[PDB]
Amino acid sequence: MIQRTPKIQVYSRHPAENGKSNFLNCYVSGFHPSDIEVDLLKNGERIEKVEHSDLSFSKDWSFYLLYYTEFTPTEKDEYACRVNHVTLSQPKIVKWDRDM
Amino acid sequence: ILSALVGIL
Amino acid sequence: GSHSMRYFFTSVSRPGRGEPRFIAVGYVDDTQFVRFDSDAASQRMEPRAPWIEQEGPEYWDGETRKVKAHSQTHRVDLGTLRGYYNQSEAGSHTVQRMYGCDVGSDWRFLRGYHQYAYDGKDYIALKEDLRSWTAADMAAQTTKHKWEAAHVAEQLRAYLEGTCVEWLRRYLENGKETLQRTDAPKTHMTHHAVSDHEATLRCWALSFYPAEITLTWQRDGEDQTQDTELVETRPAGDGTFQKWAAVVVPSGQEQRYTCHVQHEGLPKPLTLRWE
Repeated sequence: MIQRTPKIQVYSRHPAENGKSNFLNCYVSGFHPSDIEVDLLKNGERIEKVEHSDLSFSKDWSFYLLYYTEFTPTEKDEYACRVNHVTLSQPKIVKWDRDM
Repeated sequence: ILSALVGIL
Repeated sequence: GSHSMRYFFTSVSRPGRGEPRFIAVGYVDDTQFVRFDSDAASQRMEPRAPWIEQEGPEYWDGETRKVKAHSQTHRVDLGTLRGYYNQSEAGSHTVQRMYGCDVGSDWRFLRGYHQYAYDGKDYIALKEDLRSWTAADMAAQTTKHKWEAAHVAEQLRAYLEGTCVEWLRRYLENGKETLQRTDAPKTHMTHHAVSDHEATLRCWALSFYPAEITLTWQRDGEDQTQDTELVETRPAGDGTFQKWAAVVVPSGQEQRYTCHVQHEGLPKPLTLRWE
């Protein structure tokens, strides 16, 4: 059966300013089937309050979902997005970079 | 609004 | 500007662990306004945008009733296809349905759609003339003969050219300040030193709506398509989108590159240059 690997993008909703409320996002897209494991990490630990958009898809049927949590970027804190799906041998982790 | 008719395959 | 209304349906079989999961969402252009989750507690169609919240209870009871019916259809389809392809009841399969309409800048019907996919592959779809069908494989042809025989296309035509366009117009009107707005992108560039004789120039477009946008790089007015790093337009989470295009620039050559941003929210295209 068809299997498409998810593309991953980790970014904040607004430009990151230390000490200011923002949203940390992880957008997964182009994957199939829909079962997918997405976690947002803070210094390596899984963040608990993570919400996500309603499952939807693109013209080519591949799925896309938006995972997000409210957060306050600090100069010391590191964040990332760990994703797992049937097309990945091991969890895929993408780090947040204030420049991407 | 939704289509009122959703026939089955 | 032309507009469109669309409904997306995803149904996933969970063998040995309950009823299949059914997710339905509705959109007007790039703004979601309704949703339904079979695993959600409410079991009702729910609003996902401001302008739809003011619809009375009649609307919500009506759409809930009809969305539940859609759910039931995809619950039977999963079993039908499972048999059309002689598949085990153990495997997890996915069926997707998408239907909607587009109107021109004059808000008049332009085209209608009603497509269906199985496990990621096209299965059957209504052709542009809204009278004939495109059957993917052999299984798909059985459904095509049955929809032909039942005169399914004719009924979809009535919906796609009538109700669909009419409610799209109503929605566009009730949500003017939103749906009929045009948010220009906020732009900027970043400069990162790759090594000694190069640097990455990234062009940003932020907080823009609708999603459609064209972001390109040029060197001496020449298109750098093949040398441009261009990401998939992502959602900000607040209804706006974001995107970027980057290129690698040899030392002392920042002057040669221009970033061009084309978006409906711009009074005129933008030409950015690192300087």
